[PDB]
Amino acid sequence: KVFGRCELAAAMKRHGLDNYRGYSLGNWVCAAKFESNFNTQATNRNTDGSTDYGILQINSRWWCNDGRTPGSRNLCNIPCSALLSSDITASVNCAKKIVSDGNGMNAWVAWRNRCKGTDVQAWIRGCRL
Ligand SMILES: [Cl-]
Ligand SMILES: [Cl-]
Ligand SMILES: [Cl-]
Ligand SMILES: [Cl-]
Ligand SMILES: [Cl-]
Ligand SMILES: [Cl-]
Ligand SMILES: [Cl-]
Ligand code: NA
Repeated sequence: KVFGRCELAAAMKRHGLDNYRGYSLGNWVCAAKFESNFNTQATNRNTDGSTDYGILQINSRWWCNDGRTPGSRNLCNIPCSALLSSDITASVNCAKKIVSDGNGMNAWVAWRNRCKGTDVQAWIRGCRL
């Protein structure tokens, strides 16, 4: 599913990400924009042989199981495929564990490089929330 900007903001809010670990909704919408362009079915293979899954490009090295990432963990306890669902619950539940891990939203490299420090509230401007 390719979410609209405001549609994803609302879903993220409903799923408890708004100010989760102090990160405002615009931060999460911005990270989803640049990670996946709002497409839940986004996948991208990394050089280390792990793969990034879903709206927030959650990686199989630590977070989910895809069966093809040697030495990897599955700390979200989910198949990586659950991260591609039109329903974002699995992705949000996993992102909450990731943003809790110590480095906050820096764990999403596109967030650090493209969202961090910017006017992230722009990402929710206009939206009925
Ligand atoms: Cl957009
Ligand atoms: Cl915001
Ligand atoms: Cl594996
Ligand atoms: Cl494969
Ligand atoms: Cl594990
Ligand atoms: Cl699995
Ligand atoms: Cl933090
Ligand atoms: Na894994």
